[PDB]
Amino acid sequence: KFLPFQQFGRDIADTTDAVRDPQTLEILDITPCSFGGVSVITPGTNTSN
Amino acid sequence: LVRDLPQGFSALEPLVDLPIGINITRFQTLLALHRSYLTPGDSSSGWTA
Ligand SMILES: *[C@@H]1O[C@H](CO)[C@@H](O)[C@H](O)[C@H]1NC(C)=O
Repeated sequence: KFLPFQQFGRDIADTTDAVRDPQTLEILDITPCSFGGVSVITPGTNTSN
Repeated sequence: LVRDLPQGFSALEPLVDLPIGINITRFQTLLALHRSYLTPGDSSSGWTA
């Protein structure tokens, strides 16, 4: 649970990690976006594309 | 506890916010005196709290 009268949150970074709406009395936990990158594995330009 | 001043640890949380442009340097608590209907032989009056 959060504070009785708290509004937002945060995490290790400056990013927030909480939201409150007593109407829904909701509590959540936040994480960074999935995130992704690409790496290419090529035998060689002169061997095969 | 035995002593009014504590030794444990405890934080605080926000309560309210009243906006007014009035300087504050000294305050005064208010005391309410309950009316006492003493008998004639009591010979007591003047203050009660
Ligand atoms: C790749 O292999 C072929 C085969 O002998 C060679 O002629 C060529 O010099 C090699 N390198 C490139 C960039 O084609």
